[PDB]
Amino acid sequence: SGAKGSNVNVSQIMCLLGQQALEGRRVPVMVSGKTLPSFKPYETDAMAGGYVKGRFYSGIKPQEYYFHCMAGREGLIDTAVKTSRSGYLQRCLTKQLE
Amino acid sequence: SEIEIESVQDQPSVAVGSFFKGFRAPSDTTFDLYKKKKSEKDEFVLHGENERLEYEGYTDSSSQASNQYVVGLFNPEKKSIQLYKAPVLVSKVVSKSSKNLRGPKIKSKSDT
Amino acid sequence: VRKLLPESWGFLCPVHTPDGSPCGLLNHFAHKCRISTQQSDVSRIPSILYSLGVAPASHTFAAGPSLCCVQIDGKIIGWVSHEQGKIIADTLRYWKVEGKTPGLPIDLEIGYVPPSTRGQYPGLYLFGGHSRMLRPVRYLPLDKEDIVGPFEQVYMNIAVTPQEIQNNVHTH
Amino acid sequence: SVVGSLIFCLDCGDLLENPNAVLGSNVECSQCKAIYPKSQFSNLKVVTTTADDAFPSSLRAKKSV
Amino acid sequence: FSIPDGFKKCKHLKNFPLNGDNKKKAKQQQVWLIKFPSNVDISKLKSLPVDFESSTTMTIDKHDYKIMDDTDIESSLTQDNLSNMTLLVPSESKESLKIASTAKDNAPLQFDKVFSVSETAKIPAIDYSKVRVP
Amino acid sequence: IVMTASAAIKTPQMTLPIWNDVSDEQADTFCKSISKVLLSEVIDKVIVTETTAARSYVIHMRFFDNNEYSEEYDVSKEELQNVISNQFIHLLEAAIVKEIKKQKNMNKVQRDRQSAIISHHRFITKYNFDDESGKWCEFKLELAADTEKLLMVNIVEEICRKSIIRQIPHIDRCVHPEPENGKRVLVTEGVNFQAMWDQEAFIDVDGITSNDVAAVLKTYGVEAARNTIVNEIN
Amino acid sequence: HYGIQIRSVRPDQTSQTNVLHYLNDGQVTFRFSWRKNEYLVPVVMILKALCHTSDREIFDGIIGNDVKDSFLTDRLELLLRGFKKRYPHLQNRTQVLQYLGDKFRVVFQASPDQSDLEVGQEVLDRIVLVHLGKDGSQDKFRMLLFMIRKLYSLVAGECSPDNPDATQHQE
RNA sequence: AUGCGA
Ligand SMILES: [Zn+2]
Repeated sequence: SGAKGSNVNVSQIMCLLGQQALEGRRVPVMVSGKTLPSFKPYETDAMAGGYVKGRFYSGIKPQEYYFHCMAGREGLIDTAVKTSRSGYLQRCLTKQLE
Repeated sequence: SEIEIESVQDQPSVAVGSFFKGFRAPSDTTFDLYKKKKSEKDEFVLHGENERLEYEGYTDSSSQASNQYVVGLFNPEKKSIQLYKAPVLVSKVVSKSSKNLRGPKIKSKSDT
Repeated sequence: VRKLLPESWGFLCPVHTPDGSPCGLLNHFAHKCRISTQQSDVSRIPSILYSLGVAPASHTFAAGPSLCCVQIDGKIIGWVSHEQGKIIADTLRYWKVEGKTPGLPIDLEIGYVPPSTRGQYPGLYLFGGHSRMLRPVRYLPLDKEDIVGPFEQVYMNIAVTPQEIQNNVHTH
Repeated sequence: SVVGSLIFCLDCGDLLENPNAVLGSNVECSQCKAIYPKSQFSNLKVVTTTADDAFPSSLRAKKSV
Repeated sequence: FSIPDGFKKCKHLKNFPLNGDNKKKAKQQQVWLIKFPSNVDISKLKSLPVDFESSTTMTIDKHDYKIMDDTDIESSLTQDNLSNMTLLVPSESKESLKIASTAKDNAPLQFDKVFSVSETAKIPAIDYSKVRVP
Repeated sequence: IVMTASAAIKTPQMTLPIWNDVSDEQADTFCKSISKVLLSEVIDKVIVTETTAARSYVIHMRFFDNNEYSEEYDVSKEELQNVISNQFIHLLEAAIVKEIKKQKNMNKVQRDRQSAIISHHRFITKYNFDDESGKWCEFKLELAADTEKLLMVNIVEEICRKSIIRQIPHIDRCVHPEPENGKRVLVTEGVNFQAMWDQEAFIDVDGITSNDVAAVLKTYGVEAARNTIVNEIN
Repeated sequence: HYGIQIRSVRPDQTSQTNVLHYLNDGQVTFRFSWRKNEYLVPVVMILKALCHTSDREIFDGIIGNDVKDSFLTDRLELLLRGFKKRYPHLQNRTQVLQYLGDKFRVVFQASPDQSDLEVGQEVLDRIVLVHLGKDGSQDKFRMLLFMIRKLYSLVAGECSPDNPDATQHQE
């Protein structure tokens, strides 16, 4: 109905979170070539890239909780800075066209 | 296939000296050896002089205490080593020109 | 600076972070994290290293990314092969978990840096000094607790649970 | 001693003044008195090269397959 | 000079039989430099597994050792005089050391073989079947 | 756009409509044919042997194969001759002059070229070129003791990326994006209308468009920049 | 852009940040801070200041067995020869110390009491790698050479630079 | 400003 939510949320509870991304791309990797202590250098597993197969209904493995924390934070960061760069967007031309 | 040990020399005879890459010294340069009998162990210091410079070397006691150097001479035909305990001495060379200095200041006062 | 890095695993909390300006700035320690407040027995570590085959820097006379530099608290003590880098790191961890070498405090962090194409400059940087952040993990070969810091962690394979311990990979 | 394009004082180890800035042969040491170009010279040459980094290109990638 | 009162004059040196079995480039003799932890008493040895080339493991009272052998540092087929690891040879208790040579060529020589005793350690393997219980 | 009206877009682009008759292969030829080509882009290796009793710099630049850069940049070894002998050398030799200021086989026709370039350039002494392909260009440079020391490799690096085999001013690369929901076009990453004016036989010039407001204002005038603003923001 | 940063902290936990800079000219300059104002010195001066040594000992200290780095051979020749250019008169370490004492005597507040040798040496002892402590001057020499080698390895790009903001590199 | 609600 679109009361709240999207089919994305329904899949995130009932299916999977999937691949987390940052700034437009996959999980950060250490200079050693490891994306988490638990991963051997260059682990080619999708999970090692951040693809979360676990879902909120059945939980997520800890490596995936560590990645979903990345996505949730960097989202909240962008959320807190976009509004600071949008005030100047409003005022800069609002003075002009007033 | 293992090499046998023929003889060991345990008393001071041979020494080892660290220098700059290129060290050659006069055809006659002489090396003054010194000895320390610390408690029960010996620490060694070398000192020599030449016509212009003077070379002085000493042992790194904390690496000396944790590692000990041995040198041997092997003959393949006699299969035999003459073992020699040798101190490694880190040598530096100062010259007579390296012994000149200025006043303790440049003679300044307030205004300067 | 605010980006949560994977290095923080075990040291900073992935969820304890305020929301607003401080987000990412006000980190929070893990509930199992400890901070070194002293330094110890660093004086005896050179002796054991010398026993292990580290050439003393006066004698080594070599330097480069081509060789492993063993340093203790920022006191450069020697150079060895990178292979000896790994041998020292692992045998060091064995003598760390052992109890017969009192010149070797449990809380020493064994920074091994393997040789790597355009990687971090190699070396074996040990640290025992103050302010190290330290966290326990279980060392499997001696089945006993071992203290690891964030520097050495970078190159360490720590399984998150016993069933995911990968053969020849996870050491803790 | 001469190494590469460096020439060190053989007696003292000082990187003595370049045979190019000498009128005699023996580059004399500023710490020692040794002769030099009086004694020849370390036909100073170096095979210097590019780091294989200055020149990114698809063709560099064509060197990779 | 004879500084740091903590020092003594020398009184005892030993002649080096450099040429009692030398022949110019004919005797393949060697001089070695070996590093020994202070913990071992070298003089109480009897043979030396340096011939193992690489597998120079050695076991002295159940203590495990490895003798790292290097052909570089001095026997390098690459550079002229890579070593300041100077050999200083005496003659008599009343004479000062001399720079090694094999004739009077002002020639610093090199160590044919350099060895290093490193104390080995068990570092036992992980019992995977016991640890990775699900 | 709105806040700074910056005359320097970060990614200034010019869209080029290609005639219905323009084949996809012709279009790919044009995409390669317009993109800038630096001398660096063809360079494989540069060896500088500084031997000091003039100061000798034997610079041997062993390039790729003639066919390699001929198939990446559609250029010849002769064009390499002209660029090196006229541009590259002149700029490198001038940069060497700048560094000094900071301090203070072999045929007759080839011999005539080498002598002529010496006659055109004050520092150069020899010239050996791989005339069989262009695989390398070696030239000996001799300098007085008074020249002291420079990092010639670094000088070379800087000069390689400042020499162009082919450069359309301000224009870097022409790409072949997939045509979609509209005419086939090629999007270049640079803006130079005047140069496409020569390409009229492939581009209905009346249909060139760009993200660069200022360039439109200078060329196509105030109303076109106006329409570009409303389109770009849209 | 390249540079090395070591944060030397004395036993008492007081800190002193020391930076090495690679100039485009091959010159390396050392940054430090005194009376919380910053001061720059050529590194070859602090080297000749730590221990009496030969030029071959410093050269051997940096490149060593690495005799094949034409890149490093030439940059390091620029460094040492360049020092020989600037200071032909600093012939021995003591004189160098006199130069440092003379140039910092106004600010190290040691005057009417200390000689330029004392002021200079006290500066070394109070600034350069204080984590190594007093009389670590051969050891401080070795460490400073290690930083020069790491700096040139960074310059070539044979090693990555680290991230100050990684928890990995922090206390 | 430190921290914080939104
Ligand atoms: Zn000299």
